[PDB]
Amino acid sequence: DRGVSTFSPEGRLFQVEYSLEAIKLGSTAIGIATKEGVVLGVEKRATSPLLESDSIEKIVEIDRHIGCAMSGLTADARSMIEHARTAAVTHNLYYDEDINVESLTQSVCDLALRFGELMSRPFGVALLIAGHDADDGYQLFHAEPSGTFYRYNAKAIGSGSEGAQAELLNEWHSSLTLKEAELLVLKILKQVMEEKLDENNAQLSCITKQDGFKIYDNEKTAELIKELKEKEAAE
Amino acid sequence: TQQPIVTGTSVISMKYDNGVIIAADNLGSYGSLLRFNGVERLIPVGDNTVVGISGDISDMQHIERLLKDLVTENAYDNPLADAEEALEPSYIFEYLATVMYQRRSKMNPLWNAIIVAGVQSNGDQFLRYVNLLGVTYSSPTLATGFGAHMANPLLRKVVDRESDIPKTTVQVAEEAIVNAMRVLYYRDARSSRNFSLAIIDKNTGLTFKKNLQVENMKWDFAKDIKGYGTQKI
Amino acid sequence: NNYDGDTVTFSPTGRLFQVEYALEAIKQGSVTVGLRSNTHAVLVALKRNADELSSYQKKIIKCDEHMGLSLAGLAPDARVLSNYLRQQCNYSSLVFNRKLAVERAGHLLCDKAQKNTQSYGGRPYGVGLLIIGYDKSGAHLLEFQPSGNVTELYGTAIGARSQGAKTYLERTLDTFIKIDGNPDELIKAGVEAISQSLRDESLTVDNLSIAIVGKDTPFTIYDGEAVAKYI
Amino acid sequence: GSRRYDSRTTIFSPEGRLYQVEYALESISHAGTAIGIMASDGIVLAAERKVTSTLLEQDTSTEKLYKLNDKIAVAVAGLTADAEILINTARIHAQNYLKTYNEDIPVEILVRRLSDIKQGYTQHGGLRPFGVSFIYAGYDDRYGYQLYTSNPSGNYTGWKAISVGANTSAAQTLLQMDYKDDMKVDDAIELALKTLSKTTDSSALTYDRLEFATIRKGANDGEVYQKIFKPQEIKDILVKTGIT
Amino acid sequence: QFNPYGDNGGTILGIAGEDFAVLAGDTRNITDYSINSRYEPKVFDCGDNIVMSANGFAADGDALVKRFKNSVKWYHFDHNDKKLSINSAARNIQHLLYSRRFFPYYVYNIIAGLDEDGKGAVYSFDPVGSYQREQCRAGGAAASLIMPFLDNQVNFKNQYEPGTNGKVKKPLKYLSVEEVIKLVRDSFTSATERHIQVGDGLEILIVTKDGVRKEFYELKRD
Amino acid sequence: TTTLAFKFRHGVIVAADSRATAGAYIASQTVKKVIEINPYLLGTMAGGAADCSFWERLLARQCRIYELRNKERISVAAASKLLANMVYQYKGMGLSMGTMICGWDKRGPGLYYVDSEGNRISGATFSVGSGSVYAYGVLDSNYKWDLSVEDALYLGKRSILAAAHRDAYSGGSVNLYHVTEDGWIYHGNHDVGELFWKVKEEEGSFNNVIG
Amino acid sequence: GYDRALSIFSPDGHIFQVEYALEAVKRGTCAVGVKGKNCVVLGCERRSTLKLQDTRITPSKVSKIDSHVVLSFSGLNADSRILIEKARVEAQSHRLTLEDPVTVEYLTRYVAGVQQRYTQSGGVRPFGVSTLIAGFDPRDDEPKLYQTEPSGIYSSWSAQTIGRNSKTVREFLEKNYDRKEPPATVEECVKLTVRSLLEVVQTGAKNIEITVVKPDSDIVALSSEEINQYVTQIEQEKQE
Amino acid sequence: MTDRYSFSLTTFSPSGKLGQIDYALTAVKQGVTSLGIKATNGVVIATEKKSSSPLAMSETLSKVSLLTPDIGAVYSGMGPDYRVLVDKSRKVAHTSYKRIYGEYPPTKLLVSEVAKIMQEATQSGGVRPFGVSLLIAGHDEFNGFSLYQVDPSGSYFPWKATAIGKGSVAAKTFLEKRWNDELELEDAIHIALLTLKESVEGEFNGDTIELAIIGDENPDLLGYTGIPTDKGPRFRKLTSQEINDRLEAL
Ligand SMILES: *[C@@](C)(CO)[C@](*)(O)[C@H](CC(C)C)NC(=O)[C@H](Cc1ccccc1)NC(=O)[C@H](CC(C)C)NC(=O)[C@H](CCc1ccccc1)NC(=O)CN1CCOCC1
Ligand SMILES: [Mg+2]
Repeated sequence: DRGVSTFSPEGRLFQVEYSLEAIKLGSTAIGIATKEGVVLGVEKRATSPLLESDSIEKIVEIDRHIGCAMSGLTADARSMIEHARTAAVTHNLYYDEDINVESLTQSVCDLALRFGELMSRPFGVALLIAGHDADDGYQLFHAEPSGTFYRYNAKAIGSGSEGAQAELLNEWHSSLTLKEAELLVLKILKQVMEEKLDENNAQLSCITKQDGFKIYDNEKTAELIKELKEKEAAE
Repeated sequence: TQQPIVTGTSVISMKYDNGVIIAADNLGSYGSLLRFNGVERLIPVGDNTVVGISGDISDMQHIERLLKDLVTENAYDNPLADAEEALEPSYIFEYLATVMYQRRSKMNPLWNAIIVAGVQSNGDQFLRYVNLLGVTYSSPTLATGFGAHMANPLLRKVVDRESDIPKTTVQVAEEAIVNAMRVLYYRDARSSRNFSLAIIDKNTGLTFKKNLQVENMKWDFAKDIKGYGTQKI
Repeated sequence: NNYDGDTVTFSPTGRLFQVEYALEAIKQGSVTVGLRSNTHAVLVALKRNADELSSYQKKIIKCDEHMGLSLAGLAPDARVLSNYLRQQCNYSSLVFNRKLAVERAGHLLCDKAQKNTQSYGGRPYGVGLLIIGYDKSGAHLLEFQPSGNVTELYGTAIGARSQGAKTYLERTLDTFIKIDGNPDELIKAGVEAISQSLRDESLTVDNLSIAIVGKDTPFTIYDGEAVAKYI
Repeated sequence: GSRRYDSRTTIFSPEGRLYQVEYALESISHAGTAIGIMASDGIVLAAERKVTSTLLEQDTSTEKLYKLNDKIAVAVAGLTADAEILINTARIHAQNYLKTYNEDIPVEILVRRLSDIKQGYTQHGGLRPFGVSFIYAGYDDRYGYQLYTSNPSGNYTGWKAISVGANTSAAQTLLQMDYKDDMKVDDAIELALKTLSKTTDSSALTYDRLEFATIRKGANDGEVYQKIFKPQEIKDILVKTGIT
Repeated sequence: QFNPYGDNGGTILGIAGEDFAVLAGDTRNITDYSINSRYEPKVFDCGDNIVMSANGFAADGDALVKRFKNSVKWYHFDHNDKKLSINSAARNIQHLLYSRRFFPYYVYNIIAGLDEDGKGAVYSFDPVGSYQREQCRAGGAAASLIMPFLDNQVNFKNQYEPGTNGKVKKPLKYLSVEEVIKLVRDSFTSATERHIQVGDGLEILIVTKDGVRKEFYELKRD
Repeated sequence: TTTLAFKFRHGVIVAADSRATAGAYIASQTVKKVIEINPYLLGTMAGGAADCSFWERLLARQCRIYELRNKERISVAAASKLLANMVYQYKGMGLSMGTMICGWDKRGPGLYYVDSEGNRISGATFSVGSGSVYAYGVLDSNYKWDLSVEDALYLGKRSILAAAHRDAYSGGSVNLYHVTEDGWIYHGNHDVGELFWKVKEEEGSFNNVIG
Repeated sequence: GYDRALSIFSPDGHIFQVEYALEAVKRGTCAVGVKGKNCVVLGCERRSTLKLQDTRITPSKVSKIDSHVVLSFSGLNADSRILIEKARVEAQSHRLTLEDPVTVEYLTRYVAGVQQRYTQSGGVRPFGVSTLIAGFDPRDDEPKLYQTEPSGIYSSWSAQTIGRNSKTVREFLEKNYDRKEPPATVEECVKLTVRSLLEVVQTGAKNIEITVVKPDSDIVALSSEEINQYVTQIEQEKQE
Repeated sequence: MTDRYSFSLTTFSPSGKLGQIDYALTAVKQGVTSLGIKATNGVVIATEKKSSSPLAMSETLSKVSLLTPDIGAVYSGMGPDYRVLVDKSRKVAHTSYKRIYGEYPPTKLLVSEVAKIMQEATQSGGVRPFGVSLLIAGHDEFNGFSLYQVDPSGSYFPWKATAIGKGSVAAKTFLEKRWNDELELEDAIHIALLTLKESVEGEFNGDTIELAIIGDENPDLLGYTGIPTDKGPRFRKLTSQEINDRLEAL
């Protein structure tokens, strides 16, 4: 057939580029970074009404100061999350401190290109890694299966990504509050989702310095959805 | 873990104003048997370093080969091997010190005590010690084995501290070393009269003296010594 | 065509296509410039962003107090090779109490990349590196290609549109080599060199990345408002 | 490199089938038919040797029926050489169990172990599977008399009566017709031979083209006896049942 | 039988101030009754405003320091030139020591610097990684000679206020760098008198927000 | 060392001295022998300071990854068992640890004794260290289940004092902890020198000593 | 060792070997899981192409992983044994190291992790198996029902079916199962499970297996006659 | 380097055929004819010494080989493959039997071990099957005389008499007419020479024919005396002269 670690004539790794196509088929995940915190939101996308939606876990805690959202082949993310949690806790063991968000992200991205003929293929999932540390403050990173990671003020991944990213282009400014960011994620998720957005098929989360990483209750998100509807109807 | 078989005794050395001096006798003992009389224990590395070794001779010959190979390896893909990127005394020492500590950490030591003597690129004097345990130290005078007990006291009368180094000439330093070698011949039961001496000067370079002998010895007073107390005849 | 499936296969004209395809990844990468005098050596790199919300990908990596490089191509491969250089520089210090010669650092990178071009299963590195350093024989600049070829130069550039900067340096050769004891003027010549490779976009405060090493200057990287002086 | 020449023995087809397992089953369908029938007081194993010769030494020959231990036997259908590899492993497993627990290995446990080995060759290793289907006839004090089958997929099932190898479709229909639950060994012997006699590709069913075996509690008091039939004994039972 | 360990003598002392810290140690290196060097540095500037001294078996002390310096170097590489805090260094050193739990570094070890609130900090380690932050600590050959003196003159132990007769303690007033350096010199001069492995010289490293400064004082050479 | 811990109605009390010894020489007198593993888990240290510190800090990291994977705080029994299995690997190799894992979980207050020999025991009252034998006298004689938090804290404090007085290798200061279902609560560092005289006067005990 | 990468991405971002493993599941016999208010019922199809079978000794479709958790499946039978063995070993390993039996969610996460590992490991193919894992957590009366599949993804279900013609029985469950009021009793839960299989099975004789799991390790398999009584009552109500 | 062929080179085709085994059997068909006949008091194995050149000394090339003192072997197909199988067969007789039980293996069990080696070359990674069919004649105390055929697949069958290689179909027919259960060893040798003459084109004499027997114990070939129970090898290779003597009474 052909090598797994083969370059194309354009100078790209075939398998890495193909895994990016799998990520485009995944459910939408959005992240927005502010000076009051970083917000993470996801589309749950249940395949059937009998599926208990609260078991869909696409937003995940890595440490108290680091959260993570995923999009693509979500099963592939489990070993990445496991490595991230181990890396975060191991650094706390060796250095008696919280680990930098960038350093954690770099550790996860080191796994990415460990494939050949090590694992047999790249990961088919993208991660939005959000967190806070004392040096660089509130941060949001986009970790790809290429081993590359970019920092972002705001970022959307998944099926409605390019439409959402254009919307985030216009809406984001450096003085956004946390409440404003929450509504903004809900707004853009509602825009790109197939089904109608409610508290059961969408999930919010945030990371603040004080309270750390928190996944929002369905009752708390429901109020933010109701607050969104009223403010859109206000003009 | 082993035991040393064929052994070399003291190596002595000191700094002076423009360089360093190092000396060691030519004997390879086999316990109390003075087996081998033509053993060179000072080994030059380039024209700026001399490694003096005491202890097990088979391990000395091994180290001698590591150093010879080090020179060969440094010349590889190195147009400045006889100039800016030549081997320094500090490079040679750290390599040996690394090897010695690694070998003791595997419980299979090189049963030696080593003094690396030389002059650096910038003209600074280099003199450092390392042994089978990986223990390292530096001083204006250095000596191994018996030399540590008998030579150092004599050499420290010339260079007692760092500030005495510029005040000490090569003629005075050599004289002190040669005297110390005589004292060791009087008092060390595993020493020989024949020895080698090396001078590494920042101006005149490396001078390697072989086939030196202890001379001007005092023995005449022995004729007057009779018995162990009461005996008169 | 039929001979580009893996790195272990020569073509009928004696070419290695997988290595050539890896070389292509460098040409897609953002431009970076290297140049030196007798006292100092300078790296200048144009950083690239994903979009306006994104950060600008870092191009320069420190290897030791006296050595570092800039990258162009696959960034993870630069992380692997720079990590190797960091270890080798470090081995030289711990074992021999000796700062690693820049020329020898190039020989080590060449040999590491070569092994990936002759064996089955693996792949060539998809990145080009510009190594600068100051050692016992003065300032140095090296260019690394993942074919294995390493070249010592007065100045050079790699990445997209790098030919413009390379021509400028070829004209300025006699001038910038003489810039001794003046770091700011040597950087100016580097910033002016990388400017010959720009189209549409210009050098902004979070776009530009500069690094320098010299006689009494440790390898330091300048980003943000620290390079506004040179814009 | 070597990838060029790899057949990839352990992959799914677009329809979700294992290529090599299916092709191994195709191979087995050309092998001599083997039949197993379970009765209330014993088990019968009958099998057809493939186009023999007059110069073949039959009394010292064994290609179909093998002994795993004193309580368990197997009938083979497929590559004999492949079967002997597995048979020796099964014999060792039975002895390991006996050494560990000081009790004879239950039939199912032995069957599961062999079937797991077959399964492994379909999921990893890059090797071709074993082109063998077994009929296991055995007894233990939990379930009594038991018949199992395994195939190259590593899947196994229990049976009252079953056939493997050639003409199983025809053979299974004939067994399904005449089999009854209150059946005895002597009746089961007759059913097995009659089924082979009708499904065989040969002109006539003779003693020299058969291997036969029974597992009976027809041993003096509460115990089990394995009987691998001799050529002369197969000749007699063929006359008794009225086939020759 | 080969003994992989040795005793090179030496004594060290760390004292933490309100906005500074000192790490002192004699410069004498010995085996048995012989002097190897009268000036062989034992306290090092390891970077990030941290000073360290590990000794007893010189070869193990040199290796530990060398490894920790290396650990600091790689901490910068891996975490964006972040400054290694004194508490993080201490925890790192524990793991360097316990990695040889079954072939220990035969050393006493002390580090000193400033904590993240700018206050002086001194950490003490046993050969296998048990560490403690303290205000005052001596380690090495003459540790037992010095520590009781520091309990008295730094923490004012067994000292009460006159007139009360044991009812009210002497209040814990902080010490200045000049007052601390006096206690250090007096500690080492007293130890030199009664301990044969202590003498020749005394090197002190003082750590402030401004950086690391050195001071050297001669000791008796007998 | 002297360390103790005991279960009671209102949780579990944990107490320990602070002395560290190297032969007859008192190397330190400010050692924290109680390690905070999580806001609901404590660990005590006795024997090898380095050993106890390393393995209990490594356990705290195991207990944390547990919470991340399982969305659930680890039980006292599971935590104690992870330690026990960790040290069992190095059995006979020279480790010296005597620990108590104290906490509150779903089954209520929990208290396990774990050592390097291999023991792992659940119990309502423990004391480990060279001075444990002196502390047991005070505990056993005054221990109830219906003990007030105030009286329970005093008992654990008074028990360490008894041992610190008699045992040469115990003393310095007393560290107190109280573990509730809302988590552990630090109840201060108490110098034995000052505490001894105070207790002598208020209680009347230690009549043999003059002061 | 055989290191060949069998599960790889295709240009359109698909891992065909994982998708072909789902086709093996589609071929497998139907399996259904329904959780009531205080129980969970697992129903399984038995294809009647195989008669003369010995039902005493033939491997049953529902397997006990521990005393409080069960696992049924659809797809390759031989593959399912490997997952079940691993799950059983892990269940004992968890009891041994943590002194508690596994939660249903934990066991599912382990099995799902094994399935995922076989989608990006060299020299191996994915499991052609989807599982339904059901039971009750220790000292808990809330019913648990999870599903896994070859890719490694897993999720919780109020009611779910897998295997051949699962599309049809899922259709039935979606309109018949009410979340606000689930099957209050065991009878109602079993009846709904049998009804759902009767949409696909063919004959209601020996083709339907039912296994009821109740709290506190109370697991029992219904017999042919007991199930036949449900089949009788369902069709008699249908004649109207 | 490293052997990166860890996968099977023999695989099932859609029709159920194992191609490499079939092709190996085709190579055996092209090979020179060899045969074996079992008598009441012995066994005979025979083949043609097809010399590649008249300058070549055909005595140095042994097609008939001793495996144990009471077991011999002959082949048809690829010679080099046979030579290595004989080396392995000789060794496995010691390692897997004689060093355990202190006696040589019975014919059927040695055959079983050779068969296993050939089966593994049919399934293991990065190898082709052996391109030979073996005929193994032997004797042991409890089974008496026996003759086995072993194919590239690893399958083995016991024979009263048989032939393999070039003219096996015609030779097997010839043997069916002549074989009975009352044959003496000399009668079997006579039949073997008659059968083998049909497949040989050129010279037919003791120098171009290789023939060995499993028969009575040969104490003269033992090499030592003093142990009554050791009576000598039953395997014996007939000389050039001994063959020619029986060709006059042919
Ligand atoms: C009471 C106080 C004593 O029983 C307690 O049990 C405390 C428990 C606290 C500290 C957690 N235990 C000790 O004080 C403990 C006693 C002990 C000593 C040695 C082995 C086991 C138990 N003391 C220590 O652990 C001290 C703590 C130091 C003083 C801070 N550590 C040492 O003595 C070290 C560790 C030695 C070691 C252990 C295992 C392998 C190798 C080495 N040893 C030294 O520092 C060397 N020692 C210095 C004094 O001179 C003699 C050599
Ligand atoms: Mg454990």
